[PDB]
Amino acid sequence: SFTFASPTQVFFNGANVRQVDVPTQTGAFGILASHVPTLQVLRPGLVVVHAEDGTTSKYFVSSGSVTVNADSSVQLLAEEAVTLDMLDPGVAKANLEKAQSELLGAADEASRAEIQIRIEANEALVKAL
Amino acid sequence: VAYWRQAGLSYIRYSQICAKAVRDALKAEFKANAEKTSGSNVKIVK
Amino acid sequence: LSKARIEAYEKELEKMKNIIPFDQMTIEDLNEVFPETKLDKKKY
Amino acid sequence: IDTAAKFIGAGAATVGVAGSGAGIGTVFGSLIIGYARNPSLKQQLFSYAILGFALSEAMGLFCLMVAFLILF
Amino acid sequence: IDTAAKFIGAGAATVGVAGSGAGIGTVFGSLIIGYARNPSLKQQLFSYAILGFALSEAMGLFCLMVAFLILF
Amino acid sequence: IDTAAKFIGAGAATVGVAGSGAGIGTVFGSLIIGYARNPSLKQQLFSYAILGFALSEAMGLFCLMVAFLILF
Amino acid sequence: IDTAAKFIGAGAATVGVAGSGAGIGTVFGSLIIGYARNPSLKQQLFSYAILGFALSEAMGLFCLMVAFLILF
Amino acid sequence: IDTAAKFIGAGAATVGVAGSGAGIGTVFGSLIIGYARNPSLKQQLFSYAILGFALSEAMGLFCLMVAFLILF
Amino acid sequence: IAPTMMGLPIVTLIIMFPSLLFPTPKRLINNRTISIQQWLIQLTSKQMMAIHNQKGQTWSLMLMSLIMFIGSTNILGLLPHSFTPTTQLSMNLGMAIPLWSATVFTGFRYKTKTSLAHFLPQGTPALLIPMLVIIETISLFIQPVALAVRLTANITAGHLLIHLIGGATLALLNINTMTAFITFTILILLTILEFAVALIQAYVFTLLVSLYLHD
Amino acid sequence: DTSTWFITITSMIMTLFILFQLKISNYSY
Amino acid sequence: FQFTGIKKYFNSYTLTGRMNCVLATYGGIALLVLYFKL
Amino acid sequence: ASVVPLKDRRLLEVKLGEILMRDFTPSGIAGAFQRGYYRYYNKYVNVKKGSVAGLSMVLAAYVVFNYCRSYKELKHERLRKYH
Repeated sequence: SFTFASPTQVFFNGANVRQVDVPTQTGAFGILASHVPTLQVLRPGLVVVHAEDGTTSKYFVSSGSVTVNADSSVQLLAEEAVTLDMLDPGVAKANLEKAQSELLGAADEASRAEIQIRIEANEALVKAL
Repeated sequence: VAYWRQAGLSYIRYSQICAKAVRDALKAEFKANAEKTSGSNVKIVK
Repeated sequence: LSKARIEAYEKELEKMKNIIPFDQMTIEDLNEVFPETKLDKKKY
Repeated sequence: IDTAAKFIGAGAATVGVAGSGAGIGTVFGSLIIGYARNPSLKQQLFSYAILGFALSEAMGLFCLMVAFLILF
Repeated sequence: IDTAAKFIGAGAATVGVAGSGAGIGTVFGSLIIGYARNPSLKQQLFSYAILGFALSEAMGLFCLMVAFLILF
Repeated sequence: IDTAAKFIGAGAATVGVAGSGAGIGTVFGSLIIGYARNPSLKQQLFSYAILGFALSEAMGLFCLMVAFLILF
Repeated sequence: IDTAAKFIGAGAATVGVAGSGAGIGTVFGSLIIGYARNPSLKQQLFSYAILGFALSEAMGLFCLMVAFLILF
Repeated sequence: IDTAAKFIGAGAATVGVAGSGAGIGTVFGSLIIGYARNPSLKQQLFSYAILGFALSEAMGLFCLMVAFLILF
Repeated sequence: IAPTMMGLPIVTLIIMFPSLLFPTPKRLINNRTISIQQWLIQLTSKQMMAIHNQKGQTWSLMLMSLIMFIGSTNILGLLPHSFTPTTQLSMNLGMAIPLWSATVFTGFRYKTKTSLAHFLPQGTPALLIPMLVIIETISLFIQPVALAVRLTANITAGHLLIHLIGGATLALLNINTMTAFITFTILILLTILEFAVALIQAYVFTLLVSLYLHD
Repeated sequence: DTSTWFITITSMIMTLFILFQLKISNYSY
Repeated sequence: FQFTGIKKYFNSYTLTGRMNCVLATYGGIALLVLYFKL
Repeated sequence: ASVVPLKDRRLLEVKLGEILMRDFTPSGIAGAFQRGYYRYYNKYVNVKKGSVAGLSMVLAAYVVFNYCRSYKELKHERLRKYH
């Protein structure tokens, strides 16, 4: 029972994929259809959905929530979840290098942390692409 | 707690920044959908 | 001038097509269409 | 006199084999934690735990073979 | 006397391999929790686990080499 | 009788490597779980693991050097 | 016989350096697992890691110095 | 012979400091992971680490005093 | 009661032998037996060059030869009566010191002041600074001996264990079930003894880490 | 058995290093 | 004529690689110490 | 003299583990070592996969050379022929 959907598009509703990996804020986690119930905050990265069948899916997602209850119902909510093909690897590298260049530009600690979020998202994008 | 959290950045701002990065990562072919998802219509009354 | 350049390009294309020969060529022979560089070049 | 030496060595040697007991304990405890996180006994968790316990007990039995060489 | 010293020294030296057994147990246990948190077994999760097992087995055999030298 | 004392002392000094094995096992075991939690191994996540191995194996080789000095 | 006891006491004394290796391995592995969560290596994290490593190594070398004093 | 007994006992007694070193390493490493989890470092996180380090050092110093009593 | 003997025959012929095991053809397409060697070389070179990412990558073209040589010498020792050159402490001692000296002198050749400043871990408690400095310099001086021993001791110990268990099997004229069990233990150990390649990886990776730290 | 002497074992390894690096320099990706 | 094959690499990395003189000195000193024992 | 050893090594390489290299490549593809793993006189060596006959021959030669070297140290059990 996998509930994966963006605010605009729906990927999986009650799907028995039984295996989902999420880029959590603290790190990475793996759902195994029996994983301990927990609430996990998403991090810039890609959700590699592994269905019960041998086929798998790879979607790069924005921040969000990984809500796996005591049961198998997992409600994965990603703000901007798209497949890797829609993205551009060249634009990915360009954005990463520009963000690295502008990291020191933001004198404010909060603003530099925001640009650090940007560079982290671009690095995860580069690794995914 | 991270570099962004407990330093003046709300988690909603974190989500906005990463979502904008993902939208910019999209090619111009899918940029229309990203613009559609991007909501700047709501303004502020104070 | 463009016709002369076109003749040169056609000659080069014919030479490339004919010089392919067997795939089991020499490493130095492959430099005709794909040579290496000097030192401090192959970064990866 | 050499029999006394063999007795002392066998006494000292066998402790090394028992020190591996903590290793299998750590293996089984980490198995506890892993099964607590993602409960699936047929998964590679049990196989990895068995392999770790087997390696630790192999170290212990190799130390015990050294002890037997001391005895003989 | 000298043979007794050989036996007791070997019996002592072989007890030092217990720490390597504890180390291999610890690393192979941590393998299972790493696998439970991230199902990427064929990756560096198991690669570095094998590396650590080899390193600790080296630390143990390079200890028991002294016992082998003492016995002979 | 001094040769016998050197033998038993070297045998006893050899057992001081067990802590080195426990330390290397613990550090590499924590390395695997650290990589499992955060897939950024190529960084300090593995550099400090190598550094900890280098700085922890020092005790074992020091103890074995002492054992060799006693033996010879 | 006194020199024989000096040899055996030096051999048994350096065993205490083992705990230093285990402690250093533990502290460095803990540094690994902590950095796995908080990417703040260039902070008080590595500072306290170095502090603990220095304390453990100092204890081990103090035991080694005691062993040397026994030897001489 | 009595001085020989004192030497061998002092060599054997001083090894108790190894556990103090291992405990010190564990204390500092757990302090590392605790600060990694929560940034309240200047709070009692450091105080509890100091408390553990002091008690481990006290145990090691008591073992050292026992070794001194054996020597003298 | 059989005395173990890591004898010293005419070393040069044995040591040079692993070199002849790798042919280098000057052809665009290799001989499907050097090809696997080339693929392994590329795969290991990527791993070794990933960390450096500096002008020190020139050293990688020699570290590849180093790892190939150590692996070939140690893997050939698993043969029945092969004499491991790395069993003797002489050659590994003659390998550890020059390369560590090369690393430290390369560090002292460029940005020398900061190279010596690597002893400072960016501050650290000043009350324990002298203790930390003496500890780290003693560790740095230990490092070559550590690198040599961590190869020599276990390379010798593998052969020592093989000899011991083989002599136990040969002397075991008793119940054949025990002999079969000990032979199974022998084969399991020899499969584990094939992990000497991991020892090559550890040696070369430690050398790479030292070089990267100092350069 | 135990390693002693240490004269010619450590001398042939440098020549073998030269041979190995010359051989692998011909290897290319 | 195998020298020219790796001549550039030789002086390229031995600027510090060719410190085998330290190894030779250590080996000679160790041999002298052992001969004194011998 | 050494020219003969070099020619023998080249012939061994061509026979097992073998532009103009196209002939050498076809010779390696044919795999005369693969046909007879134990030379033409015999049938084959025990290993029957991977076209590893030449490497097996080289390793066997090295093993027998080391056995000849080690025969000096080792000693038999009985003067009478073994069972």
